[PDB]
Amino acid sequence: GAMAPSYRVKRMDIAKNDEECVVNAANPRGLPGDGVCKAVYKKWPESFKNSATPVGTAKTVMCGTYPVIHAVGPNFSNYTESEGDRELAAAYREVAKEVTRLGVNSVAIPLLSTGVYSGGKDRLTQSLNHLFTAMDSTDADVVIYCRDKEWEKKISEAIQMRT
Ligand SMILES: [Cl-]
Ligand SMILES: [Cl-]
Ligand SMILES: [Cl-]
Repeated sequence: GAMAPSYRVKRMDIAKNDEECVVNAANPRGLPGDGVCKAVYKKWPESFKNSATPVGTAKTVMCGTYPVIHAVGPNFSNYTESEGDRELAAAYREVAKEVTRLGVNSVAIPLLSTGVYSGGKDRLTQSLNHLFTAMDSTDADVVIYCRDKEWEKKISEAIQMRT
């Protein structure tokens, strides 16, 4: 475990993370995809061997000894708000199980279902609150990765609000 488990946020490419493992914002088919998923495919292509997994699940594949946790959030274009919210919560619960199983002291994580799976909505708060619900009982240092300067400010504020 980390000595004083923390949340932090950085605005940069998660493929350049300084943590002991990464969470990919994966598609269910283990395809290279776009956005975070394509950055992850470029950096750790070996981790896409048998990475396909259903919505609401996470599947870990090792790139060398570096764990890539493929977490499949719902595409809100296809899911109802209600069913999508349930699957987005479930994906983060499976990430916390994997992070625990791996014994890592730190994890790099993106906000699931906030990009091309958002169904054109702002889901910062929805996705971040499900991340916290899952990860709060883990003792890994969590580093959240984002690309937008105003998202960076809002995530940092939400972390600081809990102290
Ligand atoms: Cl960058
Ligand atoms: Cl997304
Ligand atoms: Cl972002």
